Amino acid sequence: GLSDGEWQLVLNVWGKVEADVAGHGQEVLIRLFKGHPETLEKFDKFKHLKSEDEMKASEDLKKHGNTVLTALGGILKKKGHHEAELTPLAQSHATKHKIPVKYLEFISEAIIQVLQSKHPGDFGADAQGAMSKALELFRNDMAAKYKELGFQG
Ligand code: HEM
Repeated sequence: GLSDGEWQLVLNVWGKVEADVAGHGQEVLIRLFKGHPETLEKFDKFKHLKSEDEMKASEDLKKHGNTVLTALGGILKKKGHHEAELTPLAQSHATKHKIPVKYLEFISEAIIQVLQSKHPGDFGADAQGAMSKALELFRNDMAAKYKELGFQG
């Protein structure tokens, strides 16, 4: 997994995110969308946004983003022991939202791109690998539940 040190780099870069969840959330969504338009399609709720400007205006985009990052935040802090937490999430996304794991991959990227854009100073070579490792662990586990739930294999 992640060493204890790796988990500390992660918990650390994450306390930056917690001083502003809604704004970090909002920018990760914008980037994912601007970046994988198709992922945009998954949200009824947001298909109708046609420009960055539009995404940036959306109260509800900003709120969905808080929610996404509040939920990851809660997983991250279990530092690995996030079975109880990952479950509801893999259930909902596998079966209701129908999110492919590739998408999880896109978001991970979106998330890392925001931390680099915003915390270049706190998000060095080490914070970088800590973080991406924590996120592949998360995808990998998501992935696992899918397989079992009997999904995208
Ligand atoms: C770090 C990755 C993610 C986290 C922590 C996350 C978290 C959440 C949470 C907490 C909810 C609300 C509760 C629930 O339905 O279980 C939700 C809903 C949803 N998620 Fe995600 N999600 C992630 C990635 C994605 C991705 C990549 C997509 C698809 C592009 C996605 C699509 C959706 C949709 C369509 C909804 C329903 C929102 C609505 O329309 O009310 N999520 N997600």
